Amino acid sequence: RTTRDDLINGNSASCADVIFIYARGSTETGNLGTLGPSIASNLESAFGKDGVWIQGVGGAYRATLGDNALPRGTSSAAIREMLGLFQQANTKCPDATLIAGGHSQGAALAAASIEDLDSAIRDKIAGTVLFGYTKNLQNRGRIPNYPADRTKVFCNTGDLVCTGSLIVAAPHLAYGPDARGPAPEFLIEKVRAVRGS
Repeated sequence: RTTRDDLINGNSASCADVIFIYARGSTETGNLGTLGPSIASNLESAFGKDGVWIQGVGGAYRATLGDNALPRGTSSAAIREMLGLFQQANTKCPDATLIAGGHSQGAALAAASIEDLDSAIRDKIAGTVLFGYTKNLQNRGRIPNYPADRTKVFCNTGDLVCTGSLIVAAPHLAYGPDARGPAPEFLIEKVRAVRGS
């Protein structure tokens, strides 16, 4: 299932304990793309289906390849869309622990959104995973205004976008194993560090 709108569709009277907001890569389908579904099923296994809400960044985020060249690595409209989702999560489910992630253009989108977010909401994101982070070199492997201990970057050797380029090479399409294992492992660990059991 490449489309998940658990936060938008979810009942505020029965909020999940964990809300995961994910931005897909360039030209990918639905709002989860290629890696999102793998991360989602593993999160569901850990917290249960009613324990976690999976929400992809859709709407105005069209994941247009050309937008990788814009100043922030994505469009202003897309940043507005993701910011809106974090805000919706914060108002709809005040007590939920948030987690985020993004691949390729979506990783730049996640970094830009998190950087602009009001600190009170940003501080609720227990962990963020970034694959093929297009702003990896420029941001020195960090997300501005966000702690390094809550951030995990997956940048393959040979994935040119991780070294300051916008060229798409084979390693950029090889994050499958990370999405199936270490990425969700990191997210679950970070949620448990603050929520306990």
